[PDB]
Amino acid sequence: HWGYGKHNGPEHWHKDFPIAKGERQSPVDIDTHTAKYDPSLKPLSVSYDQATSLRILNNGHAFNVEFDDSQDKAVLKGGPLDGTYRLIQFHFHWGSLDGQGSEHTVDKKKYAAELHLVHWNTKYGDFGKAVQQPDGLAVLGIFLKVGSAKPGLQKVVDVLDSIKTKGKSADFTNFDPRGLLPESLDYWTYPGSLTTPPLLECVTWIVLKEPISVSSEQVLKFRKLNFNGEGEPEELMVDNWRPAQPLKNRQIKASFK
Ligand SMILES: NS(=O)(=O)c1c(F)c(F)c(S(=O)(=O)CCO)c(NC2CCCCCCC2)c1F
Ligand SMILES: [Zn+2]
Repeated sequence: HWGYGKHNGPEHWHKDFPIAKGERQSPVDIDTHTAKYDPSLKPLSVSYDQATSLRILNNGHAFNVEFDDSQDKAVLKGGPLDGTYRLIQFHFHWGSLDGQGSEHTVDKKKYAAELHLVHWNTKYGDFGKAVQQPDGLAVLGIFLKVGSAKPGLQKVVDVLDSIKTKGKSADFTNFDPRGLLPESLDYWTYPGSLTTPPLLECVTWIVLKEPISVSSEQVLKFRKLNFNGEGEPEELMVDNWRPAQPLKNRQIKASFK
């Protein structure tokens, strides 16, 4: 039932998911002059050399590129995190126009899209157990702006017309997610939640400062995707982002400056 339209969008989620109005909801605006540099943050460690992608899936909300997480191959560690988090999937949120689409904002600036690389805390044994825990997930968020093409994204863009509609999937092996990272790993971090229902408060957010650039043609192909299933009226998959939520009793920490 939930979605992104007038009738079922973010303003409505709280009726099914009361936690929508809870104390640690995501996304948030990152006020760069209030975030404080934290010298105790350990360097971040993104180890994706052994990452094994399997499949790409249009889930009716976004598209997910899924990884094999049945052993410790592609992990995120360090930074604010204790222990080892395993990459399970990534997806994006994007807009109908280049001036909107990201979930986090930076001094109220919206980017054209935001990539979320989702990882679960291996001390909880499976991701379904991890989402029930306040430190169960670590999501690495990366902003996209429109400018020069991102070569490492083109394999994703290419396969999208084979998963145009809700519930379609395609084989998607040997994709290397290192090709989606910016040069710097400087980041902001704060405790928050999944940004779609069920809005669980189980996420350590790590949001990179440096956006990646993608081309206008690349982002245009995201906007050709459909929210609907095959044989249903076409509703373009655009604007699948939740707006910034209240920061409440949280501090956003910077890894830099
Ligand atoms: N935008 S996000 O990174 O916070 C997000 C959600 F908001 C979210 F609700 C989900 S979901 O699976 O709970 C509902 C449909 O996507 C996922 N998916 C991943 C994280 C949640 C469970 C851990 C396994 C990987 C799926 C998810 F990645
Ligand atoms: Zn997301």
